[PDB]
Amino acid sequence: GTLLPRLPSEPGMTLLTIRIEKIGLKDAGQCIDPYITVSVKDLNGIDLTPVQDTPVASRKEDTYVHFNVDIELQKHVEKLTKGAAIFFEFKHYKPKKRFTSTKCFAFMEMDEIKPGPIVIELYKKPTDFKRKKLQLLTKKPLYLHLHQSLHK
Repeated sequence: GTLLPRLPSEPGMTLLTIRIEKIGLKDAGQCIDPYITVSVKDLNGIDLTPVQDTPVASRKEDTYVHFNVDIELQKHVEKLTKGAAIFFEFKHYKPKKRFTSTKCFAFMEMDEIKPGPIVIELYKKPTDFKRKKLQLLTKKPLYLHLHQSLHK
């Protein structure tokens, strides 16, 4: 885990916290030491904030990996450029090849930042930070489950 503390609050500014609940994957339970990397890129796909990594998942299940962890957005909402997008990359350890690979990614755009649950689809690695070319990981209803919290 490389998760950061909530940023210092500001008058009239909003902070966003994103509880990552779970992610569906037809081979969910088979992934070893799985976690997620959360970043925020501009339209050009460049980091607008420091990248964070969630600790390895609490519970796996045949078709679901449970996290139930909170992510603090490292920049106030009304300070993110219009083209920003928040990326979630599912990473796991490949037993034989002995390394960590990014299996898929899900992303949400500025205009999708609102309180309440939100389910995002999953796209095939390699992650496209400009999100211009996408291959759906599975038409199956196995998604990424998040809940968003907007402060002040």
